Amino acid sequence: PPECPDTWWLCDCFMATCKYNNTVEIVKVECEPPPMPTCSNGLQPVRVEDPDGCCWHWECDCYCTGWGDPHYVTFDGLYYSYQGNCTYVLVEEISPSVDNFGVYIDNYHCDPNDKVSCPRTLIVRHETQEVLIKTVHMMPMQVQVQAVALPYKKYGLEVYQSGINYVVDIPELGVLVSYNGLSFSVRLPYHRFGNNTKGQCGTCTNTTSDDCILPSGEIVSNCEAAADQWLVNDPSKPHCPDCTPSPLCQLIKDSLFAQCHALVPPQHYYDACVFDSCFMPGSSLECASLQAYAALCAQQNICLDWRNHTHGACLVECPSHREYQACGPAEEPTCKSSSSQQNNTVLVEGCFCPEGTMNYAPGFDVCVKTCGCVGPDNVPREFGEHFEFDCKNCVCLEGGSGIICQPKRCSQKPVTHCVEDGTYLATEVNPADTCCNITVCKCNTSLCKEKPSVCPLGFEVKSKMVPGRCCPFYWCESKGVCVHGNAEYQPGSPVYSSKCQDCVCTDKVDNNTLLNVIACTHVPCNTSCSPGFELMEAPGECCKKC
Amino acid sequence: PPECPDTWWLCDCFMATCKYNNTVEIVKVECEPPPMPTCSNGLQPVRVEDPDGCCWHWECDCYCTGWGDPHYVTFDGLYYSYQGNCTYVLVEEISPSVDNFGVYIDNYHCDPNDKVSCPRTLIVRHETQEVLIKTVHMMPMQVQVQAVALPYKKYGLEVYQSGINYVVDIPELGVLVSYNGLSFSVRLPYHRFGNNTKGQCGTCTNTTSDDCILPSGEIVSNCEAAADQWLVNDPSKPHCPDCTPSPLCQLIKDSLFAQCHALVPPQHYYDACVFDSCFMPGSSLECASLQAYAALCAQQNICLDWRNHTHGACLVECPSHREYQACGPAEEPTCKSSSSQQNNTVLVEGCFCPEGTMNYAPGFDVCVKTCGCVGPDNVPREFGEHFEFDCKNCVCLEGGSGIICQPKRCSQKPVTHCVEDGTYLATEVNPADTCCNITVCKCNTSLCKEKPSVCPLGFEVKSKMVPGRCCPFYWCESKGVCVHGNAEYQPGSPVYSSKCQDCVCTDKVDNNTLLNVIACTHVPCNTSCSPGFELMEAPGECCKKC
Ligand SMILES: *[C@@H]1O[C@H](CO[C@@H]2O[C@@H](C)[C@@H](O)[C@@H](O)[C@@H]2O)[C@@H](O[C@@H]2O[C@H](CO)[C@@H](O[C@@H]3O[C@H](CO[C@H]4O[C@H](CO)[C@@H](O)[C@H](O)[C@@H]4O[C@@H]4O[C@H](CO)[C@@H](O[C@@H]5O[C@H](CO)[C@H](O)[C@H](O)[C@H]5O)[C@H](O)[C@H]4NC(C)=O)[C@@H](O)[C@H](O[C@H]4O[C@H](CO)[C@@H](O)[C@H](O)[C@@H]4O[C@@H]4O[C@H](CO)[C@@H](O[C@@H]5O[C@H](CO)[C@H](O)[C@H](O)[C@H]5O)[C@H](O)[C@H]4NC(C)=O)[C@@H]3O)[C@H](O)[C@H]2NC(C)=O)[C@H](O)[C@H]1NC(C)=O
Ligand SMILES: *[C@@H]1O[C@H](CO[C@@H]2O[C@@H](C)[C@@H](O)[C@@H](O)[C@@H]2O)[C@@H](O[C@@H]2O[C@H](CO)[C@@H](O[C@@H]3O[C@H](CO[C@H]4O[C@H](CO)[C@@H](O)[C@H](O)[C@@H]4O[C@@H]4O[C@H](CO)[C@@H](O[C@@H]5O[C@H](CO)[C@H](O)[C@H](O)[C@H]5O)[C@H](O)[C@H]4NC(C)=O)[C@@H](O)[C@H](O[C@H]4O[C@H](CO)[C@@H](O)[C@H](O)[C@@H]4O[C@@H]4O[C@H](CO)[C@@H](O[C@@H]5O[C@H](CO)[C@H](O)[C@H](O)[C@H]5O)[C@H](O)[C@H]4NC(C)=O)[C@@H]3O)[C@H](O)[C@H]2NC(C)=O)[C@H](O)[C@H]1NC(C)=O
Ligand SMILES: *[C@@H]1O[C@H](CO[C@@H]2O[C@@H](C)[C@@H](O)[C@@H](O)[C@@H]2O)[C@@H](O[C@@H]2O[C@H](CO)[C@@H](O[C@@H]3O[C@H](CO[C@H]4O[C@H](CO)[C@@H](O)[C@H](O)[C@@H]4O[C@@H]4O[C@H](CO)[C@@H](O[C@@H]5O[C@H](CO)[C@H](O)[C@H](O)[C@H]5O)[C@H](O)[C@H]4NC(C)=O)[C@@H](O)[C@H](O[C@H]4O[C@H](CO)[C@@H](O)[C@H](O)[C@@H]4O[C@@H]4O[C@H](CO)[C@@H](O[C@@H]5O[C@H](CO)[C@H](O)[C@H](O)[C@H]5O)[C@H](O)[C@H]4NC(C)=O)[C@@H]3O)[C@H](O)[C@H]2NC(C)=O)[C@H](O)[C@H]1NC(C)=O
Ligand SMILES: *[C@@H]1O[C@H](CO)[C@@H](O[C@@H]2O[C@H](CO)[C@@H](O[C@@H]3O[C@H](CO[C@H]4O[C@H](CO)[C@@H](O)[C@H](O)[C@@H]4O[C@@H]4O[C@H](CO)[C@@H](O[C@@H]5O[C@H](CO)[C@H](O)[C@H](O)[C@H]5O)[C@H](O)[C@H]4NC(C)=O)[C@@H](O)[C@H](O[C@H]4O[C@H](CO)[C@@H](O)[C@H](O)[C@@H]4O[C@@H]4O[C@H](CO)[C@@H](O[C@@H]5O[C@H](CO)[C@H](O)[C@H](O)[C@H]5O)[C@H](O)[C@H]4NC(C)=O)[C@@H]3O)[C@H](O)[C@H]2NC(C)=O)[C@H](O)[C@H]1NC(C)=O
Ligand SMILES: *[C@@H]1O[C@H](CO[C@@H]2O[C@@H](C)[C@@H](O)[C@@H](O)[C@@H]2O)[C@@H](O[C@@H]2O[C@H](CO)[C@@H](O[C@@H]3O[C@H](CO)[C@@H](O)[C@H](O)[C@@H]3O)[C@H](O)[C@H]2NC(C)=O)[C@H](O)[C@H]1NC(C)=O
Ligand SMILES: *[C@@H]1O[C@H](CO[C@@H]2O[C@@H](C)[C@@H](O)[C@@H](O)[C@@H]2O)[C@@H](O[C@@H]2O[C@H](CO)[C@@H](O[C@@H]3O[C@H](CO)[C@@H](O)[C@H](O)[C@@H]3O)[C@H](O)[C@H]2NC(C)=O)[C@H](O)[C@H]1NC(C)=O
Ligand SMILES: *[C@@H]1O[C@H](CO)[C@@H](O)[C@H](O)[C@H]1NC(C)=O
Ligand SMILES: *[C@@H]1O[C@H](CO)[C@@H](O)[C@H](O)[C@H]1NC(C)=O
Ligand SMILES: [Ca+2]
Ligand SMILES: [Ca+2]
Repeated sequence: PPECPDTWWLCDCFMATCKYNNTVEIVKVECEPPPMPTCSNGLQPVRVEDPDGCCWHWECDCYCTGWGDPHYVTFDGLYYSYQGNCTYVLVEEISPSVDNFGVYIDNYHCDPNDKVSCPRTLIVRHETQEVLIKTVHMMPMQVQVQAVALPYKKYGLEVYQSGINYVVDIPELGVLVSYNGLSFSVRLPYHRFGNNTKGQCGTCTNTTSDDCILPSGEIVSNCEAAADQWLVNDPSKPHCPDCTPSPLCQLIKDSLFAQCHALVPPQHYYDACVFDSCFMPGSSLECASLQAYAALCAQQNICLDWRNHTHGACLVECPSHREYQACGPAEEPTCKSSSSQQNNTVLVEGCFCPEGTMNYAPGFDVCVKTCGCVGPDNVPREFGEHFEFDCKNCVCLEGGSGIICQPKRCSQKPVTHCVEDGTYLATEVNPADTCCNITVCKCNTSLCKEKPSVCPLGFEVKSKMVPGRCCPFYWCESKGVCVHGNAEYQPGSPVYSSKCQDCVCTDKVDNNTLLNVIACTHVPCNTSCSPGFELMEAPGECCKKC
Repeated sequence: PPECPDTWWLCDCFMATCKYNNTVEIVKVECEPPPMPTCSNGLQPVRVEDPDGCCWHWECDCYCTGWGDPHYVTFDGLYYSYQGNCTYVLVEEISPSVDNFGVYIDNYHCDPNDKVSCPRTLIVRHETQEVLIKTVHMMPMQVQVQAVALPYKKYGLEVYQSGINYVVDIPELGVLVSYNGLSFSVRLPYHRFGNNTKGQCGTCTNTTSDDCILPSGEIVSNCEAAADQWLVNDPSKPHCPDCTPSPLCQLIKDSLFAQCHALVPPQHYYDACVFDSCFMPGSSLECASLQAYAALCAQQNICLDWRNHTHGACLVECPSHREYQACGPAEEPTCKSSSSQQNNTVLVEGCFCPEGTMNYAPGFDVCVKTCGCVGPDNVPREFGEHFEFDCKNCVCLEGGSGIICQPKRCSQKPVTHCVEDGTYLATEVNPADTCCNITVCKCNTSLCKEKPSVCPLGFEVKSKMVPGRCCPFYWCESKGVCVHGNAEYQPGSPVYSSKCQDCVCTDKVDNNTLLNVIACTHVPCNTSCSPGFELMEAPGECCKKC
């Protein structure tokens, strides 16, 4: 046919006006618009491709930032300071395109006035799920509808970490939210969200004039007052109502940030630093705006180290196994699956594993040189290594599931007999293996079956005492004295057996004699008298010289 | 330009002729060849697209199968039976396109005849890696260069399970190797491997005639004789040199397999079944060909349940928490990675978790209903559940890394020994606590001065003895039979304090006679002696009868 049998945008923008099916006037279409001048934000615009492959126009992203306690900068580079306590809406939608979508910021319900214990909580609602990021004295935690871990992904919503920031993103909508504990940033694409947002972050129109509107939809010159009207009522608390310039603030104007003076306007941050320093001196509150300026510069592909120059008073506090770096990868290379990924170009600050080692896997913190397995207890393991974890036999081997554990089945030789009286069979904690639980011939002294063996007065000590046996043996109660003197043999027993017996054995010490000194010196001898005749051996006679 | 400003193949499978730059002579080309009637395999050819998107030809995949001990069928539907005991090569490349690519079957080296646990062993060598798949009585094991786990993936080589088969594949080349313990299968694409393969599986030439070739490279008629010369050399074992047709084989021609009689040639398997039955009756060796026939039918998207009609003698044996299904998904759904639907749409046989439950994750075996966490000890866990795994406080919460564990931080008995002499601090692990040695007082009888109170006499027992303290309390060695007596108050000491006395001591107790049984008896008296008298009670005058 003279007109083409679809005269068409046939391919690769090869457009056409067909004279006939065979002979047509084909056309080719291409173009290139110059880089847009600016976006009332100083940030360089990006390239957005047409639906048609023919061309790409320049459009710049929507960026809202909030730092310090009161400091806000909207999507179009308008800056203002607002103070409040009740939770406030950050960004919402004018015409609902996504169900229950919104970003909110509770600034003081957690900590009113001074936010020293907890500065803010960030609420992100997307359809079914809501995420509340809150901070405490040492490290923030997040609650999803219940607490969760950091590397979270569910229903197109992802939460993770990057440098010193907690990032909540929706890839389908391209929404990025970064929380720091001292500031927050919201990043939105232009085409998806163009002139359809409202809240304290203003309207992403590329115009600074319409950057604040009331919920009704009016325009007010006093942009600070419009922020106070963006209050979200909730069940709890329904009764919502001379300066010497510190040199630190001078760091913005120094030559260190001279590279940042291009591609990023420094007027707002310097004024915020000066105001914070004059609010009260010597509180280390003026090195919070510097962090935001450095973060924005890094986002602008300009990485700088500045904290060195701050003479301390605010640094990073992360554990020993990590070292602080001003320029580092946004996504650290975990050993588990670094694989291949688009290396982005913006190096962010933070603290990472040392140069020699590297992180193990997402959700872990142990840095290792050559990674094998990591169990629930953070201890590095090598491939083909045998270690008794818990009460089991476990092995780290290459493949899936890592650790493989099997039961212990420890056994001991069962002995029931207990020979000594003290020995009594008792199963008890196996000392070597708390799990083996081996039984043992326990020892009770009370169960001593044999009894003390009484001995004669003569013996001294059975020596059985403290034998060290399960049953304590007993020493002999008797002792060495001339016991076997006479009759019932005891220590003196010098009964007068002789007609003139002396034998006064007084336990006189002698070999065997001590035990038995028969010191008998009878004197049965008879001595004459002047008239007592026949006195030789007469009854009861003793020597008598008379 | 009148000459086309590159008359050329226009993009999008179009073409052009050019006598004008815009007014050109446009063309477009395409086709639909009839499906190749057959491919000498009985298998339907697959659609292979050209480089450019213009046309799709019908080339049939290369499939090599071998079941039982001696049976083999080449890539082109040629069948032969070969018996051998040393390792043989299945497929290798005539022109080396991939470094160190090969498949080897080790037959009989591990089990010579009457396989005790390993019928054979597969060796798949690809570049730097080699994989050895071996079997034992109940589960196969794989060694990768040392042992590895089941879900293995490294350097473009992947090893996993599917139904009852172990699958080794290289996604870059499309090579598939399936092992079962009773058979094996090799699947190769045509374009990558055409007229470049050699070995026992033959030439994937699409002609049965050229399938068998000597290692030198000749053509011979008998495939079996050539197969014997495909032997590879290793340091190990370097010295390599009445039939009643059972109804089980008759199941092949039954109406159950009627769908398989088309689209799949059933002659070879039936002949193999008959020959195996004739080899020895009643040994359950004739239900291995049925398995391969059913597997090939299932590969053709035709699932059949047949083991129910075998009247036993060969079924599956997998643990109780899994039930056998003749038609199920090749890749079972696991909660960790539900991701997208499995469009495999071929229902391989095997055994899976029951319909109520679902498998937890790859590399795991526990079937669960609502998945939470699974630690090294295979126990299901719920979200927000607190347990005492190892000696730690651990929690299962949804997110990254699953289980979060922290130290027990066990408290201790604050005691200083104890005041009992003998006590020494033990700081021991109270059975009530676990992993918690706490200070405890350890009375030591060896470490006591029990101050034995030496009693002079008559004290039958001090009675300190054993009262419940570890100190060895003291009994008193003394006893009172004759505490009194001139002889140092010795017991049984009857001596005349006065020569005229008896003081009889029988050592008796009585009432205080235990202290003084001797008491005394007065012998003295004087009576009438010779006239003239004057005896005057002559001193020493004890009772006389003068
Ligand atoms: C950081 O920080 C720091 C501090 O400061 C602070 O901060 C800042 C930021 C600001 O703010 C301020 O203001 C504050 O205060 C700073 O500092 C600086 O540094 C630098 C560097 O370093 C320097 O310069 C240099 O240095 C060197 C050494 O270093 C050292 O020292 C220093 C001082 O001086 C310091 O600072 C540092 O830190 C260091 O320290 C050290 O450390 C070590 C360790 O590591 C140690 O060691 C130790 O000890 C012992 C000994 O050694 C043992 O044995 C061992 O070893 C260990 O243990 C040491 O001791 C320490 N030291 C000290 C003293 O401290 C030096 O040496 C030099 O000297 C030089 O000069 C001369 C003349 O010319 C010559 O003769 C010589 O030879 C030399 O040379 C040189 O070299 C160097 C090095 O390289 C250089 O430096 C550098 O370089 C580079 C290259 O590339 C670049 O250029 C840069 O820029 C630079 O700087 C130089 O330059 C050269 N020179 C020539 C021309 O030659 C010197 O001294 C400075 O001085 C400083 N200052 C201060 C103030 O201090 C920083 O800067 C920061 N950073 C950042 C990042 O920012
Ligand atoms: C040997 O070894 C051992 C150790 O070892 C262990 O154990 C064993 C069994 C096994 O198991 C193994 O294995 C292991 O390892 C030992 O044990 C120990 O001991 C200790 C010492 O002894 C103790 O502590 C303490 O003790 C005391 C005494 O003792 C006793 O007991 C025990 C237990 O507990 C035993 O064991 C022993 O043997 C003894 O026994 C007894 O004894 C008693 C005394 O003699 C007797 O009694 C008698 O009789 C009658 C009654 O019956 C009468 O009446 C009187 O009483 C007496 O005469 C008994 O009979 C027996 N039994 C048997 C069975 O034998 C104790 O006493 C103590 O306790 C107490 O105190 C406390 C304080 O605090 C309290 O609380 C409590 O309650 C009590 O009190 C009273 O007491 C009494 C007496 O005893 C009673 O009665 C009786 O008891 C018994 C016990 O057994 C039984 O029950 C009977 O039935 C009943 O009747 C009451 O009841 C009570 N109550 C009240 C009223 O209060 C403490 O106990 C420990 O404990 C132990 N442990 C164990 C576990 O056992 C052993 O000893 C050895 N042995 C030998 C011989 O050596
Ligand atoms: C209580 O307390 C007590 C005290 O008290 C006392 O005593 C008593 C009995 C009573 O009498 C009371 O009265 C008095 O007071 C105590 O005990 C003690 O202990 C301590 C500690 O242990 C000791 O120390 C030691 O020493 C030594 C010397 O000496 C010794 O020896 C001798 C002979 O020679 C003898 O005689 C003595 O006795 C002694 O012995 C001893 O003993 C103990 C007790 O028993 C013992 O302990 C214990 O034991 C048990 C059983 O029974 C078990 O065995 C346990 O385990 C243990 O612990 C000891 O052992 C023993 N020893 C001996 C020798 O015998 C020295 O020598 C020593 O040193 C050593 O040892 C140590 C540990 O112990 C160590 O550490 C060191 O190093 C050393 O080493 C040694 O070396 C030696 C030489 O060579 C040896 O020997 C020999 O060896 C061989 C091989 O080579 C073989 O075995 C043979 O058999 C052997 O003999 C050894 O063995 C080694 N050892 C080791 C392990 O190493 C120490 O220093 C003391 O002495 C004691 N004392 C007594 C007398 O006894 C307790 O203990 C307490 N507790 C409770 C019971 O409660
Ligand atoms: C792998 O193994 C498979 C199983 O063996 C095999 O599948 C089929 O195998 C059959 C048996 O081998 C095979 O049958 C053919 O038989 C021919 C001899 O008899 C035929 O020719 C005489 C006249 O010479 C004729 O009287 C008689 O009736 C037969 O007619 C033939 O019928 C064929 C089947 O319909 C037909 O092939 C079909 O062509 C279709 C075209 O749209 C379509 O592609 C179908 O898919 C295809 O099957 C064939 O064209 C026709 N011939 C004529 C002239 O009537 C053999 O000659 C023939 O071998 C040739 O074909 C196979 C592929 O089929 C080639 O591999 C092989 O190299 C031969 O190449 C052929 O060469 C002849 C001579 O030059 C060509 O004849 C010309 O045809 C022109 C029109 O197309 C024109 O008339 C010219 O004047 C003729 O000279 C012929 O076209 C060439 N074919 C091709 C495609 O190369 C074959 O053995 C059957 O064809 C096989 N079908 C397929 C594709 O599966 C499979 O082929 C094997 N594959 C490979 C890679 O080897
Ligand atoms: C990203 O991609 C690579 C670097 O790889 C990146 O960082 C790794 C640590 C991993 O995280 C990766 O997942 C991640 O993508 C770089 O692109 C270019 O790579 C080649 C090496 O393949 C560099 O060498 C160049 O090319 C050849 C050598 O292959 C030679 O001509 C020269 O050696 C030449 O230098 C190349 O330099 C590098 N690109 C640059 C900087 O020119 C790069 O870091 C980055 N590229 C992107 C994202 O475009
Ligand atoms: C034997 O002794 C017991 C007391 O127990 C003993 O006391 C010393 C002799 C010790 O050396 C040990 O041998 C032993 O511990 C007498 O039992 C009782 O004694 C008391 C005190 O004398 C009597 O009380 C008296 O009773 C009299 C009247 O009988 C009164 O006149 C006194 O004023 C006083 O109340 C008590 O009655 C008595 N009871 C008994 C059991 O008789 C025991 O009498 C005595 N027997 C002998 C052999 O004399
Ligand atoms: C294509 O165009 C030529 C020139 O007009 C004409 O002669 C021919 O018939 C056309 N063919 C078709 C299919 O329109
Ligand atoms: C170029 O295109 C025009 C319009 O179709 C045609 O008239 C002319 O002949 C073409 N050839 C030349 C001169 O490039
Ligand atoms: Ca605006
Ligand atoms: Ca062939």
